[PDB]
Amino acid sequence: MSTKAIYPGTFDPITNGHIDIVTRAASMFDKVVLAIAASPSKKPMFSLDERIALAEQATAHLVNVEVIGFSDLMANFARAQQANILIRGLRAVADFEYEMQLAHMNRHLMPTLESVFLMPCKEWSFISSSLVKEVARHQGDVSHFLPANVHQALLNKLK
Amino acid sequence: MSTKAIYPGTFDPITNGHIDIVTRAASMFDKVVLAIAASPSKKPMFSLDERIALAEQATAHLVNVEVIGFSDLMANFARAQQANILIRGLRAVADFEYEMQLAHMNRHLMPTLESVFLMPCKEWSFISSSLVKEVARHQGDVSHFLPANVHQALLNKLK
Repeated sequence: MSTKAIYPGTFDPITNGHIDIVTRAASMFDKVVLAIAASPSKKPMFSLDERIALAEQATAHLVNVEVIGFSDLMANFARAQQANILIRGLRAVADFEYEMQLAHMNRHLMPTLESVFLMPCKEWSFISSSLVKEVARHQGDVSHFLPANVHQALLNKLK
Repeated sequence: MSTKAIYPGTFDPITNGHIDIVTRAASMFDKVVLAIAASPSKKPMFSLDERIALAEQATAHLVNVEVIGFSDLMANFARAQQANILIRGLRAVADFEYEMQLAHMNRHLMPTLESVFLMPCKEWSFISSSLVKEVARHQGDVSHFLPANVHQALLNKLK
């Protein structure tokens, strides 16, 4: 009943793994905002506008998904968006501790916000989006891991 | 716009941690079945009928939650119940690998079934049916961890 979720991340760039997560989120909640962090601590390969553009194209086929940049705490953005659900992808064990921490902090910041964890398809279990960049930087075939539009934009960035 | 989840487990017995998980599940999905495994491999302290009774009482305040026994694979029961969502409590990093395995198997058995992972409230982050029972078996105060009705039943089982 009127479920609204945010799916925050850097999405530098968005990968088939992300698409899978947001697709499955969009299948179980009424609305999903794919929230792109504006000022990440790490210098991203793509600008906020570029990242939004690529994500938009890659998720245009999802009716109930909307891309939006944000610069605040993901907890504050969720409050502004009147989201009661926070989507987090769970790839590996190492990340689990951090994700527990973040959920407990987010509970502290906004107790009505519910963190929800999804695992990726086996296909995308071992892709990193930093391993994808790194492989691409040193001239490898990453076509299987990215949406066509994203792959093109990445090829251009390495010239 | 329609969501039906199962939350499978042995629930021998149901704890505050379980109640917390199913409560949060019930807040974000239209219907939630608290599915109690009939014949766990291990011999449970309480019978299926007892485990149903205690869980019923302890979830009677949740309108859209229904307790049901099952004896098949959780993936088949989900198919029977027309569940598209499977709730898993994800407390320990140790259990994460197993949970990843299970979701991959459950995706094999029923591809339309979406595994969803929730982390407990900090308060219940360290409790298990097993450690509660063990403490209680050697005469310790477990009142904080169990619904009153469950606590009473457990005291009687050990006296």
